[PDB]
Amino acid sequence: TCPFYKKIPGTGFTVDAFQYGVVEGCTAYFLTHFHSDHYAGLSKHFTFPVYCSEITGNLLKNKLHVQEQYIHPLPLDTECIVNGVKVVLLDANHCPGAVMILFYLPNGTVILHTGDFRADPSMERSLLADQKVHMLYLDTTYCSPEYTFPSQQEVIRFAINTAFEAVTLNPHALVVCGTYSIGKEKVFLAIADVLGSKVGMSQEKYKTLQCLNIPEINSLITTDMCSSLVHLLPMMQINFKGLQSHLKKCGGKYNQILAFRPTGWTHSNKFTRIADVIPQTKGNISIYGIPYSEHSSYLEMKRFVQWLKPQKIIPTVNVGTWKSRSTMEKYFREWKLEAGY
Ligand code: NI
Repeated sequence: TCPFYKKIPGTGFTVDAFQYGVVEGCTAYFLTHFHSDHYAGLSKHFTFPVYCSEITGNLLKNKLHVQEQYIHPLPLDTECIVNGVKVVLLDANHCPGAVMILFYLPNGTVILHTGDFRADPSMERSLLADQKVHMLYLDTTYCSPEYTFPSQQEVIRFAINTAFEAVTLNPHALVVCGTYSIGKEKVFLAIADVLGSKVGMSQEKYKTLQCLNIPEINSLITTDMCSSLVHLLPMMQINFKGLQSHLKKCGGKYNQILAFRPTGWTHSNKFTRIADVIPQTKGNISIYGIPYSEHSSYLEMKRFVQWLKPQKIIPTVNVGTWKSRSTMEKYFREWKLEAGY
């Protein structure tokens, strides 16, 4: 049974609620981004409208095989009417094609649903600037002050350097990057670009990347592994036994892997900076964890919400326990009292 925080009052609209069957009264199904928790349930057998970004559109048609008619792509940053309701999609700064949705209700209420987002000062100069938001459906993934991590540009710096170093010391070394969804494409594209290479991947992952409207993408990626010195692998495969195995397959063409596991937060964020990172090392395979986040840190979230001064906040993440629910409300109260809304 679809939860109340996946429904939008005074509409027949739902958001990311594709796993319950037909939600009675729902005329329209919004999908914020192509990640399997959010899309869980979609198939070729959907015959209700789906509204989403062009990019999320391409992924629905091409990866899940939804029929072109039922995908309604909308441009971003454009006042659009949908069943006589003004909506806007805004870039969520999450993974490719991810959006936040502004709902302008008939009664005069304005609601922002963030989806998954990494809050940023650039969003304060968007269309949000123009008017008051009464309700905020918030990605609370990292709503706890422990949750700090560096900026994406910081991480991309570290990564580029590490890789370019090792490759220039040993030109028969291979870069590997772990991956299991869309998101975090800048890690492998920035490396591949510093190294004079295309990125090489399985057929499935090439098909996934070809839907994302990346500029010049045909010059950046290949399905010919042999020709590439940056490879992608299933994140499941980024370990010693798995990297050993894969190092066999390349057939005496490289003598050292240098891998990256872009993760989110882990407990080593609490005690070690990004400029002081190390890898594990079982012989010639050296795995780096790097905390490249596509979710708001505590402070980023805090800033966004205190600028937005929403009259009410509704969490979409970590809502499954009363302890997390309670904990999160305390933070919302502090922000409000600090800020004087
Ligand atoms: Ni996500």
